[PDB]
Amino acid sequence: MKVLFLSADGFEDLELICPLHRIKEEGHEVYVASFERGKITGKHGYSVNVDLAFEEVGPDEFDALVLPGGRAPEIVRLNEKAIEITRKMFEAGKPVASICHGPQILISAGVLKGRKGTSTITIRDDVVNAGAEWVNEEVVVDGNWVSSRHPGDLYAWMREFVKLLK
Amino acid sequence: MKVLFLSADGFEDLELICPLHRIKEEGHEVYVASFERGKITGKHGYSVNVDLAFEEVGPDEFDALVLPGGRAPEIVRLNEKAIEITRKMFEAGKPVASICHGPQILISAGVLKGRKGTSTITIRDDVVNAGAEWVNEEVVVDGNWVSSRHPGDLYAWMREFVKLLK
Repeated sequence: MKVLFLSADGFEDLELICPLHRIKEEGHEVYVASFERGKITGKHGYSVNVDLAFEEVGPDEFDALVLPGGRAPEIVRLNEKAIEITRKMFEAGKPVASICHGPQILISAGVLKGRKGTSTITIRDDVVNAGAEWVNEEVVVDGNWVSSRHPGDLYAWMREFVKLLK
Repeated sequence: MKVLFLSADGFEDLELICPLHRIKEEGHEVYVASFERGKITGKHGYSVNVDLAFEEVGPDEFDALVLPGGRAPEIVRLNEKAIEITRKMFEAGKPVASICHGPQILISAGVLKGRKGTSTITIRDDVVNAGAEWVNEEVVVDGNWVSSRHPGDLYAWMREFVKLLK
């Protein structure tokens, strides 16, 4: 599969980089999209190469989607193409993994009504106002949506998400 | 398996944390050992809890060993118990994974003569002086010793190491 990651400066470093490696380890291809090609820098200073700008990504081009956290989702959610990609992939049933603030992008995509998941508790009320049930668990699997809260959940997040990537 | 990680302050954050989560994802138990219980802080500022002091670890207690990099190997290698643990486990044929500066601990354990592996190139000459053949590869498998160089190698390093945990 081809797995797309949406991020930007201020990403939570472990939440982007550890899944990039975990998913490539399985033999999938991984791609990072952001506002522009170049590099993006995480909260803790690691640099990651951006393969594609959002405008270059087709809403049907990739097979699965990963939404890391940090401060990046708060700006990614403003890009209309990023949220269009997210909406189309989520509504099509493609595997979508989110952690921490990642669901801000799903909120802006308008896809959470009647869904169930988790996030950092600091945006619980926003997830609930987007129409989802929020629960406090290390990982939630709601159909195609696999969600976790914070970096300490990474092992459980990827344990469940990699099952959807087969 | 119970998998032991030896580290200390100044560890390369991704080289400790991503494998901790990868191995826990498999359902294995993971343990971080260092000079003392408490927290250790990486070069990039992530904090990891130390489960055991080196003195609490039996040289035969764990099933596999991980030696992350950063500045931590340079101090771990001074601790007699850490070196004794590493020597016993490595000589017993138990899976040992190293990355970056990790092999400084193996050098000090006296176990590298006639072995083959990689590391950060900045310690190639010391690996050679310890009696090993040094090669520049994203991952090397020499019997029980799985070695890599830098964080960019994580996916390949773990792909090969997890095979030995099966």
